Amino acid sequence: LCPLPCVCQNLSESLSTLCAHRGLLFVPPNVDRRTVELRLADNFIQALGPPDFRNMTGLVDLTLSRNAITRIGARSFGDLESLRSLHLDGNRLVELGSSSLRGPVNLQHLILSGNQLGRIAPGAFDDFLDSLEDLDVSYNNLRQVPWAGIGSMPALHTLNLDHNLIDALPPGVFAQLSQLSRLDLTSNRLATLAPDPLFSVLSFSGNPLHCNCELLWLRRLARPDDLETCASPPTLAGRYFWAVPEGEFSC
Amino acid sequence: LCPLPCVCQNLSESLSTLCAHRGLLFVPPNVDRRTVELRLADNFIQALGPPDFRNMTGLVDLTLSRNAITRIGARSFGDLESLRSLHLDGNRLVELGSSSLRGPVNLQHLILSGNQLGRIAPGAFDDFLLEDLDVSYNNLRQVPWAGIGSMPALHTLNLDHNLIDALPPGVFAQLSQLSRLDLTSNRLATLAPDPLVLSFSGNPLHCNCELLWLRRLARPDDLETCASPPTLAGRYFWAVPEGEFSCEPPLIA
Ligand SMILES: *[C@@H]1O[C@H](CO)[C@@H](O)[C@H](O)[C@H]1NC(C)=O
Repeated sequence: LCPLPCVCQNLSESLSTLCAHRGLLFVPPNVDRRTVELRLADNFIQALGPPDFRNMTGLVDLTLSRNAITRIGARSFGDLESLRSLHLDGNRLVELGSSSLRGPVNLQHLILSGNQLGRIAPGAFDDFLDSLEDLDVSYNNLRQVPWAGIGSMPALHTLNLDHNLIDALPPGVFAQLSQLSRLDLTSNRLATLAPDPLFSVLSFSGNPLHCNCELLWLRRLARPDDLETCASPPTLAGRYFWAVPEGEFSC
Repeated sequence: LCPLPCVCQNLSESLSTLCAHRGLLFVPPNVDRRTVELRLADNFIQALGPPDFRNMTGLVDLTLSRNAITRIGARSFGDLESLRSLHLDGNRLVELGSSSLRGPVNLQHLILSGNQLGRIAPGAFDDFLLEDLDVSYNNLRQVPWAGIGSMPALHTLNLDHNLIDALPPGVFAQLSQLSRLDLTSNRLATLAPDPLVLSFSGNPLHCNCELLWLRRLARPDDLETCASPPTLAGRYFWAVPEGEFSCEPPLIA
């Protein structure tokens, strides 16, 4: 029912197995399959596979933050049909495959920040497309985000793409995102941007902005100074984006 | 001389140029060369080169924490002779070269944690052979032991949260002042008893006769776990009785 290092709190017909900061080397196999909240954060589990979370139908909240997971097997979360939140932050993941995130069909929160993700498959989020309300891919090495998947989530209200290496933002990626309230693009490799609407919150500070005529539409907006800086042309290098007059954006 | 976004505090002939959280894309070139404390943390500077810190003789404290440094040029800190502390944590450094950490001759503290360091040159630290060396939270499989073993003043070595699988027999031999050694969350399966505070939790310990010496020590339970043999897998290292650490001769040359 409860693994030796773990503590189980039985709420009104609801199981919560807490194994946080207990020095685990791998997910314990003696966890009850009736558990709803599985907390495995601050451990040292390096590998996830199919038998770790097999037959767990009613698992709602699974947190695996600040671990040492370098590899996630094909269909590790395959039986997690009720999974509404999945935390995989502060890990060593480099590539996310199509089979890795298969399973949580009603997933609403996906935290994948603080890893070393360089490539994510285009069909990785295909099983949790409609449901996904929050997508966090902060602090990774991402050059290209899977825009086809991220653009097919009608319920997404938060997308954290900050602290990555994204050099291009296409024009069809912002289309069809009605509930999008937050889009963080801080600390990336973006030099140019294309006129995008729905300006209610977009952050783009710490980007190598090319302050010329192509970036004059953005300079005309009523937005706060988030300390955005010009990296090129050399005359504008070092100067704040919101402090340089509109007449100095020449070609 | 003070750069437009930076604030300079002159406290009794002590220049403190603070540029933290200013959204800088690169180290400003209008910084006074007489500065002693240069704070450039929480900035978005991605590249360091030799003209960024040239002619700064009296620079003692240089902090570049939580930035986006992916590359450090050859002899970037070349003229920082007085540099006693260098913070380069929370960055994107993957490989440290021999010429990269050249310059600070009297360096006493070196923080290189939170990066993605996979390889470090053997002669990178050859200029300051240091009191504190931090290489935590990186992807290090092998650290420069020949360099780390040639620092007679080293009192702290943080190797935790890396991928170190082996610890050589004669490295800490020349380390007399070593008081702290963090080895938490690594790939270490076996340890050798070579003394003269050590943490080793979160390692894939092979709990047999080879680690029985460690089990006999009067140490607190830092939640160390056995990964092998299969009978001891999952159980705590400090909870398994000493009689259960059995083995067969290793038969090696
Ligand atoms: C200001 O700093 C300079 C050295 O850069 C020093 O000569 C001067 O005395 C300092 N001013 C005060 C009031 O301490």
